[PDB]
Amino acid sequence: MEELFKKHKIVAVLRANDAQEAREKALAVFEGGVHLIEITFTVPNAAAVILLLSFLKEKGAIIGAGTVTSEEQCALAVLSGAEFIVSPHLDEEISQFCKEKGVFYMPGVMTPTELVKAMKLGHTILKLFPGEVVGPQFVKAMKGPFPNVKFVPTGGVNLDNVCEWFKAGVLAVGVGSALVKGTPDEVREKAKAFVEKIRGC
Amino acid sequence: MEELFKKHKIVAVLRANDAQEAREKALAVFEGGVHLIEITFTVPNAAAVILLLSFLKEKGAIIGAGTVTSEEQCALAVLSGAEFIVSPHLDEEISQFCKEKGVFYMPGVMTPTELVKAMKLGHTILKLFPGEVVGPQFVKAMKGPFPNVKFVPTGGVNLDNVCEWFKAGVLAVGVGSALVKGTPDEVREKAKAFVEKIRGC
Amino acid sequence: MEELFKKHKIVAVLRANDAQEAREKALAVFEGGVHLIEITFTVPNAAAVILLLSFLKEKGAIIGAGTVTSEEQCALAVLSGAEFIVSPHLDEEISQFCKEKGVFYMPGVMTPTELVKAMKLGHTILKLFPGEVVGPQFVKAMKGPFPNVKFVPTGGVNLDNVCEWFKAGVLAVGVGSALVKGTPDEVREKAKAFVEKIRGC
Amino acid sequence: TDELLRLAKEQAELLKEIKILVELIAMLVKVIQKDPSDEALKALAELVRKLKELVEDMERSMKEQLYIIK
Amino acid sequence: TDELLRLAKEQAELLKEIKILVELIAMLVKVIQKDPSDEALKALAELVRKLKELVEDMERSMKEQLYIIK
Amino acid sequence: TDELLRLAKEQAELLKEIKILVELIAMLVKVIQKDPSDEALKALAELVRKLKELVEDMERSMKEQLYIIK
Amino acid sequence: TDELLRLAKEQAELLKEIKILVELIAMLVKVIQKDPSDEALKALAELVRKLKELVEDMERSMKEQLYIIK
Amino acid sequence: TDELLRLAKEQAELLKEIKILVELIAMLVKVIQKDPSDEALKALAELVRKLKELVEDMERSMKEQLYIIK
Amino acid sequence: TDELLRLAKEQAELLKEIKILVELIAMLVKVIQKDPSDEALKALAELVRKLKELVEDMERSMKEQLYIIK
Ligand code: NA
Ligand code: NA
Ligand code: NA
Repeated sequence: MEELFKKHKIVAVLRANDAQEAREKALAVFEGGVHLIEITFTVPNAAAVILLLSFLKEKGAIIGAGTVTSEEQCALAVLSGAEFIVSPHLDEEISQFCKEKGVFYMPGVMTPTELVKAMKLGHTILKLFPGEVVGPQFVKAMKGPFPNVKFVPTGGVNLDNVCEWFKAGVLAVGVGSALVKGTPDEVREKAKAFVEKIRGC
Repeated sequence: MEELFKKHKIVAVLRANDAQEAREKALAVFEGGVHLIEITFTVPNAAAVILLLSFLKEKGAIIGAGTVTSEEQCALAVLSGAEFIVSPHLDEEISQFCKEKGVFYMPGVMTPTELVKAMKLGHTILKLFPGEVVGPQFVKAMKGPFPNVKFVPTGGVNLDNVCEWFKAGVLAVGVGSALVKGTPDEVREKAKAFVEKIRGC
Repeated sequence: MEELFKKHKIVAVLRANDAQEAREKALAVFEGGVHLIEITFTVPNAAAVILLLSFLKEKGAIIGAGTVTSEEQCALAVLSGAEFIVSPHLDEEISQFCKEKGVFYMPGVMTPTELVKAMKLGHTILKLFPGEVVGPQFVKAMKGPFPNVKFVPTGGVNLDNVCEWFKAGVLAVGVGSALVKGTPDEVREKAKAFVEKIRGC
Repeated sequence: TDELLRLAKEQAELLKEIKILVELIAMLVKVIQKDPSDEALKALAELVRKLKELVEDMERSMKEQLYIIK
Repeated sequence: TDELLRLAKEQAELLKEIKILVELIAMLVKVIQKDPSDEALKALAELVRKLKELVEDMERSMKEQLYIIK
Repeated sequence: TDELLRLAKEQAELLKEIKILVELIAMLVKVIQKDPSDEALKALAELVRKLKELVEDMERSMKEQLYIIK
Repeated sequence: TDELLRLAKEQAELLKEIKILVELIAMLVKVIQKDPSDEALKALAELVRKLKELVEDMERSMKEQLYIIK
Repeated sequence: TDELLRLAKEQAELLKEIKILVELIAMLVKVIQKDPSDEALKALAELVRKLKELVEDMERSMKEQLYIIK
Repeated sequence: TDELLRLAKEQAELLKEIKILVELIAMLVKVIQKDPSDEALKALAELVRKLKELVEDMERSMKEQLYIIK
């Protein structure tokens, strides 16, 4: 919900070619200070990865499912034990059959028409994707007409431009290729770099 | 309407923290030479502000309502005497039910699909929001497939980049923070500067 | 038809103020080596041009219709002999009525929401319009969550930035004003230059 | 049976008008509480007069529908 | 039909209440015009809040009336 | 009454085809006016032949529907 | 229903008109092929225009007939 | 026949739950094939136990439907 | 109704098959927990694949039954 994003301020987006890389990198990301982790459903056997990370869930991590583009993928992800669902788009059925589940759903918008359609469905925290196409100026420009909406930008977030996103006023940032690429021990250092940089913006 | 935007070539979008500052700044903008003003429905008691600025209408001002995201807000704004309605998004029901009243509605688009939907709903003058995200490149690129559509850009219009927007071929520009912030006499000076610049280029 | 885009890798989007100029430039760009050509339905009497360009069809050209915003225009263009249909937007009715016709339809998207809506209708090759507003960063960002989608960017493709678009991983490029402006002998040289550079990098 | 739905639609129209006008009157009272003026009070008087006219119209329509249901 | 006439009864009661309240509001606005006061504006605000509640009651009763006719 | 309705469906299909083809013929005629050519005239003749065929199809369907309707 | 048979009669009239006009257009196209002329092309344009008008009339008649049947 | 449709709805609910759980079990089996582990087998046992419970619920609902349909 | 009860028979047969297969899968999982092996995991994979096929068959039959009862 609001407070986990507001407190941790960083979400790792896991892309992986297989499930063992995904599990090793989820562990390495959690060992750098990032307590919000997202397993995308482009990873093969991703609900299995979410199921077999409950020990981290007991240590303090929050695991969620990304790249959800179906109502059956949301059922599979909530069964496996995901605490939040994320989409790169907005879907009215994945949202109306998730409101009833009681699960946190964070859809993705790029234009203010999609923003208003998501607000009409009850969504106050939105995913800004792709964030490098629109930039922090989109977030600053949405302040006026839509003052209650919070954004989690995903796409093209680096160490150099992560302070600009928080100056613009985002809730958290979803970081991908700048965290989870490389060997599972380089990721452990990238996570620490990001976590300390975000606390010095 | 088409003729007023074509003639005056600048609309003052007005956001304020209370209603008295809104009325003061609307008066100052009208003194500066801007005859088209919009009161955003984000200013507290904005229909009251629209109602209490009727004295300017005899002087020659055109007053309208912005940030209208409901049909009840359109009703409330037409009651107090708004000449035109503006929206940061395209809403089909607002168009359906504002076409039956005969009120001028200017929706906001950002992509060609929203543009074609607005055209199918009957809209030839569109609002381009956020203008700073798409640039005058968007307006130049839309001339080919859609020659008849004219744009009013809103979002990051400055004294520097207004001549660019007018070379690209826009009817008018909606100027916000660059125009209406500061004390009510700096606002008058800014309005004078903007009118002089727009008539220069 | 995906094989033809993958083979020729360039589509000449042709806008003209006349039908004779359209036919002249279509022949001139076919002489330069461009086998894929599109006649925009903004050129006066465009179905007639598509019908009369069959002599080029027997030589190995592929002629199609662009800027289609209606189902009647799709019917007229398929009657006149068009091989493919293109739109700057996405329309569900045109798609579902062109699917039964067995004709190739390439809608245009700008946002991941429109992209997922087009994919749910079965479209795997999409047109990215306007390509100069989003850039090749949009394609690199879409790779991750949507690995099976190919883009044909249209808008602002020059000699300089075409290798950038191809490194980003586009299937083909649609070239307009950079290719078809000038006399019917400048167009031939421009087409030669484009084809040579595309096969170069 | 069709006059009945005609009067129901008439009443729904009138009630939407009345609710919008009450919203505007409330906003104008909040504005006057902070900056008092004579033009604001004249505008408030005009709004209250319109509200009285709307209430009378609603009351006529409701009595006609009550007669029809009788 | 008995449900329907009971709803008509409820609506007529609410409409008489609303008419009385609008009359009082008009009188208070005249009094404020001739002699301005702040407690008068607070009482006007209270009366407008009452009017909003009464309009809401009328509207949520008319939905039921229409649904039963529908 | 079902055969009648499918006959109406078929006639509507034919009518849309005829409307589209007449639009194409008008465009081609204007193009020929501006810059004449012989291949354009051959294409125009082919389109008119198609139009005659579609009109014959329409009439042989309308005779059946008039036979059934009585 | 005699409305429906009247609509069938009007459709038959329009279809005979369209058939005659298409035949004349075919003849004019052959004459233009054999010996081109510009006044012949202006007459062809006029014939195609009135053909468009007749097609529109047939369309607006068949819409009413389909309305009444379904 | 409505007490039949409420059961025909509860059964579709149960069947969708069963189809999701079977897909999860298949994925987990693939993951175990690639890299065998003990906690994975404990989780697989838990999932199979849940599947057995769901099948019993399905059969209870379908026997109730069979007793009503009789 | 014989359509309906034949579909009910189909569904009951399928449910017996599914329950037997789930019990065998549970037994094989326990055997793998005490002594793991690769042939055991390939047999488990094949059993889960057959279970998916059976669930799909059951789903079709149930949706056809629901279509008929509608
Ligand atoms: Na769900
Ligand atoms: Na309105
Ligand atoms: Na078509």
